[PDB]
Amino acid sequence: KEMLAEARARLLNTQGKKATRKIRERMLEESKRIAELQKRRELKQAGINVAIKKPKKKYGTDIDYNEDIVYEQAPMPGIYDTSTEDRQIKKKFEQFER
Amino acid sequence: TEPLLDILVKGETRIQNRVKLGLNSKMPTRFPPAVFYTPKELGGLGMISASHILIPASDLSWSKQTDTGITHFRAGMTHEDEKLIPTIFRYITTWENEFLDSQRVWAEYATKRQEAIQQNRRLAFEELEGSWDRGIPRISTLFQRDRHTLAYDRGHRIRREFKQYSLERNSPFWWTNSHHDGKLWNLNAYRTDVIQALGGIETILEHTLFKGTGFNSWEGLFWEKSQIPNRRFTLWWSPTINRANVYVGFLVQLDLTGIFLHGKIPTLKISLIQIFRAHLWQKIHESIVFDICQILDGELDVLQIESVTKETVHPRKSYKMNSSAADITMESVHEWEVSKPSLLHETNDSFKGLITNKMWFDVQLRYGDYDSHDISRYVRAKFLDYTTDNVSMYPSPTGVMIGIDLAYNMYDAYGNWFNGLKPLIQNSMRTIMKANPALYVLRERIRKGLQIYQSS
Amino acid sequence: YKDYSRYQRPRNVSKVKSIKEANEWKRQVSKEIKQKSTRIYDPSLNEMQIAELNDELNNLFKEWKRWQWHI
RNA sequence: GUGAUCUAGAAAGGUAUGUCUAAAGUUACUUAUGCUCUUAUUUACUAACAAAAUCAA
Repeated sequence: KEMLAEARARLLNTQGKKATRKIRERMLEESKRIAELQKRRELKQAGINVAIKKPKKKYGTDIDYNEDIVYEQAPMPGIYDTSTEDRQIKKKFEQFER
Repeated sequence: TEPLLDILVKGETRIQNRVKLGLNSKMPTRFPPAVFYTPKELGGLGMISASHILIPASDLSWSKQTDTGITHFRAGMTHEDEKLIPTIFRYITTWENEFLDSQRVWAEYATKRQEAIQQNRRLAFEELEGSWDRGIPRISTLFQRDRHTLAYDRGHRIRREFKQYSLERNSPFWWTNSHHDGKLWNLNAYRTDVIQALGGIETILEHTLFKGTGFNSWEGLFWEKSQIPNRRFTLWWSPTINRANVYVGFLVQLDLTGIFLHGKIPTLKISLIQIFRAHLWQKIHESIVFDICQILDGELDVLQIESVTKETVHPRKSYKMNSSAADITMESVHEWEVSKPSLLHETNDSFKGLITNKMWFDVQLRYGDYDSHDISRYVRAKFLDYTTDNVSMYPSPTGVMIGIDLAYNMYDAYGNWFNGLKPLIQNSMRTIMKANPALYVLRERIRKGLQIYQSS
Repeated sequence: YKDYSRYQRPRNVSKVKSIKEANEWKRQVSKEIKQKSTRIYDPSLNEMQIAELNDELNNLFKEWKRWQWHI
């Protein structure tokens, strides 16, 4: 049965080193993130505001996707005059940020 | 067969190239045939030479059409020194000789056996000793211990041949069974003859670090382990591998010591850093300077000195081969007449040349190669160069220079002598080269790296 | 030079030297204060481990008191 | 009773790799172990070190 308990566990574990390590690094990265967020909340409990640090650039031209429209492929200019519709998204999107 | 002889040459050179590729050098001068062909008892590979042979190169066109004969010899294996190395075809008696021997011997065995039958007696075992290892089944098989159970073994030629379909490996003597045929060949004469083909054991040990260990004779050394490792091999033949007769090679002067490496031999560099560690070169040079100066003012009245002085040695000086300076400086009660500069074991001089107050002593340690291990040439060359040099700071144009070869534990002094120095200083250098503890750490550690232990 | 990133605490606070020197030993506490404070709130679930880590925090924070006390 | 003379040593080949480093603020007086130089023996880790082949008893 101990041979069978070893065989039952080996047949049901399919990943290898690289996937299990990627899982572990992903859990530890989120645990670091959850810790850093509650820090800012506990400092906000004291009223002192500390901003979240951005991730460090790995290479030179690394993109802050949050900073801008990433590769802004605007839609092709059409005829049906989307003028009132842009005003209502902007009013709705500013309402959502509020 | 001509192309077999070419392939023997091509194989043996390629395996010698394989050992040469074990280091980073395919130099001829680094690899004399004493490296490859001396037996394992003396520290070589123990290769068997078969291709130091003049090869018959007689006239390729018309050789296909007549069998011209042998009219021209091509040199098979050529080295810088022409040591004549025996080849084992001379050591194996030929088949027609072995077979014609066997017709007579088994006839002579048959007659002597019939004489044991008629005289109704057991065989003598010493009457037959004259033909003991003789005959193609090898008469020794008749008197084997397990001969009664080998007799049932039949079909053993064929079973040995079909081992090649059962076994992953080969047994290349597939045509002999040593239990049925005995031993058919002996190569014990090849070991002795290669030893005296390289000039004898003493000429071989000139190529080695055997003088560096401090041992007197060879007869009390077994060997530590039947395979010698690669670091022990490249440190055993190391004065030939790091020699000054190299074709090309960039001089580097090690790091803390005075050994020069011609190029990069990375296995030999590792061993010599372990031999010279914790600043052993300075510790050796300080220990000799400390020992002479004690012996000098030991006879301070007879040698008639005022005082001995250690000039304070820069610790880089002891391995600086470019130029040197004075180590020990002599002050005289009254003024000394120093003779012409002469050798340590020179007989006698006319003292009446020059009268000088202040003398000096300098110590030069060197690590000898196979090229330059004569110190007496070396020490006089360093002496004339430095005394003519205006860079080398001496107190006066006086003094002796005391040279020591560490790789061969030799010593000589070349310089001027006032009276009473030379039977004193020779007795001191006998005692110093046998009793210096720093030189004992040198000798012992080399014995550890070379793994050679006395008969003890 | 000489980094202050190599050596130990050093153990006694009163034996430390001039004020421009203990300033850098003091920030040589505060970083590990910052590092292991971030290691408090983590959901990594080892309750025994974060208890001994909590004691190390209280130890280093008492040292931080002592380095301020010397100044 | 002569001669013809090949070579040639350096790199990558030994290690991963990755992450972190509020000091400098962006307008609403609690005080608690200082690892010593050499030699020998024993234990643990470690070299991802090495190794009986033909053959002779």
